[PDB]
Amino acid sequence: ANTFLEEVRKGNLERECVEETCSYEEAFEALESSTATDVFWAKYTACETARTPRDKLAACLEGNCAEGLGTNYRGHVNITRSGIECQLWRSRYPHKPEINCTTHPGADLQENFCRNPDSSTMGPWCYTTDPTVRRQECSIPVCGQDQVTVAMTPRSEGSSVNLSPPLEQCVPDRGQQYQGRLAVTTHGLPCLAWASAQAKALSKHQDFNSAVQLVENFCRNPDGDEEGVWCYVAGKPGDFGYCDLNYCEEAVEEETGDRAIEGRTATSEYQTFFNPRTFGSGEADCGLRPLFEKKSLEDKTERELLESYIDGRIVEGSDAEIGMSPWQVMLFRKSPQELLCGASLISDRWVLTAAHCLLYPPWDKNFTENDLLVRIGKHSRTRYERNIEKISMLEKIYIHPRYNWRENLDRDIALMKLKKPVAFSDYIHPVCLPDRETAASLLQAGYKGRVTGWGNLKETWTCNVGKGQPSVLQVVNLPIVERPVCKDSTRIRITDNMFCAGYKPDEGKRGDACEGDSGGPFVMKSPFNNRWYQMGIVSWGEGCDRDGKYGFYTHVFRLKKWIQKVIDQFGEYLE
Ligand SMILES: *[C@@H]1O[C@H](CO)[C@@H](O[C@@H]2O[C@H](CO)[C@@H](O)[C@H](O)[C@@H]2O)[C@H](O)[C@H]1NC(C)=O
Ligand SMILES: *[C@@H]1O[C@H](CO)[C@@H](O)[C@H](O)[C@H]1NC(C)=O
Ligand SMILES: [Mg+2]
Ligand SMILES: [Mg+2]
Ligand SMILES: [Mg+2]
Ligand SMILES: [Mg+2]
Ligand SMILES: [Mg+2]
Ligand SMILES: [Mg+2]
Repeated sequence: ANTFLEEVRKGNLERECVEETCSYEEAFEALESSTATDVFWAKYTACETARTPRDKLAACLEGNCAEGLGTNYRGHVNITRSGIECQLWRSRYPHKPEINCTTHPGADLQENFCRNPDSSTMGPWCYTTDPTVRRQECSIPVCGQDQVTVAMTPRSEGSSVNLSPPLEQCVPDRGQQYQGRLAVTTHGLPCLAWASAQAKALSKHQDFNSAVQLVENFCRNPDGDEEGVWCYVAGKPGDFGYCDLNYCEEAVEEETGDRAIEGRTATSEYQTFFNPRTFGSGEADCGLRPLFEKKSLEDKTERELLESYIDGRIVEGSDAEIGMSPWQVMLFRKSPQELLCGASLISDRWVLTAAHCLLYPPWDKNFTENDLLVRIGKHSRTRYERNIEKISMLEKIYIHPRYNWRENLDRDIALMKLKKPVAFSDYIHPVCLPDRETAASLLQAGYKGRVTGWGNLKETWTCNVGKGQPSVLQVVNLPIVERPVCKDSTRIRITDNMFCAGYKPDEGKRGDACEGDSGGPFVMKSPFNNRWYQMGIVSWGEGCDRDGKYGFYTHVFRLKKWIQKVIDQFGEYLE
């Protein structure tokens, strides 16, 4: 095609095993090729149920139809039978495919269509972008005949005569101002009674600014938590539960209601709000790096932190600076070894990463407490540094109620505890804490964000050829992205418990709007008080897989009181 000699051969061949029959050695005569020989075979025997006529045959090997089943089919359709888009033929989000990128070159499993290189027990399928379902078949005509192999299902969103119909109007103040009768939660669980047998005798040393009455057995929020209401449950002695419900669009960026200059004069001012014996340390002393904040030493990228400094360019992966986040933490598997996820640090005894990292069945995984291990304050991922870095075990799997992997990583969050605690050092030092009221005032002004890692985020999700992971950590700053802007980027609907965070992107590239460690850190530094206030965990983003999208990481500002409760509960399973 397109020329003389590559064309020339075409004619000879339209006639050989098409209308007549042919062979290996017959093919190997007029062919003049070694490997190309088998480009044929895939589609040929795929169309086993038609040797003659060429008329009926026509569509099969052209590759826009299903003969019998459709191993001839290489055709191009974005979607599957129902509606929610197919997955690519290499990226592993949401469900991991069993067929990874190296295995089948026969079908040439690239792009995002529907394939069947392997003997399906129903028909030609592709993986979905919905988590509820792993794979499904798709709807193509017969080869040389008009007949869809499978039916469609549309699925839709209505209003005042399709749904039921409902229309509420929202709950203000994030759970305080509510009096309701509900007793159903996320998994499908109940409440327990506030003045019966187990909702008074342990309400012992806690902040009860009690305006609302103690009524019966519903979900409430009298403390003043900024998430919402919750009530109690029971099992292998453990958790309570936030009752799942629709809320307002009360964002933290610019709350409406009634270039600037620099300041410093202060060394620690904060709200001592947490219980240092069972909870322990990390509350006052945090985010004041041993090698930087304390000496008043900067790093290369503090000078540049403003939104309007040099009016927008793109930045590359930099071989990063030593010990400048001594709160960095790894994650691995027992027998055998395996690099799993990224994380983040706060105290001598408490820990964090993003909740995807274990309880996600599509990769077959109830890896309970003891499948696991950690290494801390590291640098050269290829090496071990023994002294500077250290080793401690992890405790138990504390489930956050609102985490929904089946849905769409909505509240991608949980908690754990260190087994043996750890000491404060040059190489070892935690990061600091902004509440809602801190978080809000911060983000109106023009400043930047930061994430780091060994490209473990960049690693885990796709195949990604050539670009081998950096054994040293990677660093680079990032800008803010407005809420008026971010929406129309993607047509799939968006949440206010996550955020857009990436550069102004380009056409022909994968991009670095997606870096660091998965479950890794989304950190910052205060000009108020010189502390290091974090504002997210490094979770998945469209930018990783989907070209020309943004670096995407999780919110933090709401749940001040979730763990305020937990810290007294830690001690109750002891001895
Ligand atoms: C399949 O998904 C494609 C992504 O590779 C989409 O391609 C884009 O489509 C827009 C128009 O909607 C173009 O302007 C843009 O240049 C790009 O090609 C596309 O929506 C979709 N294709 C089909 C056939 O549905
Ligand atoms: C994992 O399996 C164990 C026993 O096989 C079970 O008791 C436990 O409930 C599971 N994990 C979680 C978090 O439910
Ligand atoms: Mg012919
Ligand atoms: Mg011969
Ligand atoms: Mg021959
Ligand atoms: Mg011949
Ligand atoms: Mg011949
Ligand atoms: Mg020839």
